[PDB]
Amino acid sequence: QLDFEDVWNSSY
Amino acid sequence: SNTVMKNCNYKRKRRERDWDCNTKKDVCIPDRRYQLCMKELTNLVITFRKLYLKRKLIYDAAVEGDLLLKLNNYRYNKDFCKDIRWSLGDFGDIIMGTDMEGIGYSKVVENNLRSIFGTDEKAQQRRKQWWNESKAQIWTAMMYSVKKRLKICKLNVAVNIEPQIYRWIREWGRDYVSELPTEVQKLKEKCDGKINYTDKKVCKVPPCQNACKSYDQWITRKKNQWDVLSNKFISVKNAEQTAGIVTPYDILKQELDEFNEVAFENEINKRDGAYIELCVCS
Repeated sequence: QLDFEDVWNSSY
Repeated sequence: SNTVMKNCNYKRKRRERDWDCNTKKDVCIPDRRYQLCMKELTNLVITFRKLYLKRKLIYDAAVEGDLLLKLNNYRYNKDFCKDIRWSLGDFGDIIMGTDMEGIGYSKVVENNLRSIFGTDEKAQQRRKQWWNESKAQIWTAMMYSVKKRLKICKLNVAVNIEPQIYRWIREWGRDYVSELPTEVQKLKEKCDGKINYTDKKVCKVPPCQNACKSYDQWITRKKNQWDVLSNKFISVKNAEQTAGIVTPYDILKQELDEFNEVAFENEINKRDGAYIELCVCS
């Protein structure tokens, strides 16, 4: 249920 | 791990399943490790292959982090920060190829990683390098839900690299310390005091006898787990330097608040005062 794009951009 | 989807959807409750020392004889595996979310790492078929790996790892890590937060009832506290640390560490060993579980889908992931970084005698160095470059971002990904969804965890401590056996001993110690008072409480409730002017209850009272048997079984598992883990530590240490840590006990002393080596060994060997008082007729 996690949005990959938001996760990717949040991880940096 | 013998499952791939389910463990990326929910986690068994804490200490629902004890450490497993039977699957691989020379190590004990915690249930958290068995359930580590690796769905994306599993189902994936140069500088770009590494990039695709990064995306998959980021996503598995964010899900793992979220599920660990949920396992902790969404409490943002020490238990959560430690779990994040343990799972991050395991991801690291998986990437580096120094993970000790090696069961089921973990073998598929290792094959995938060998397909990526190759298998020559400098591959291991490259994998360690890639991990060191990526680990901070992987930790950050695990904290995604805490940042975005939730309404004190320290990166530096989390990303600092140590052998898996060190970390598992820390996690084991914290489990032990949580379990002991609970198991003792169950004992006292049934076995405290005497059944007559002279005999402890355990001498004649079946509920107390059952309670001592259950405690015996629990403490026997703890002893076995410490035995296996502490010896894995020694064999790993002999085959590999960490300032401040010489013996497996040093890990417990540094991880735990109030550890005492003699008392601990008394406990796991059923010669501590409390156990004798409650469970030894004469």
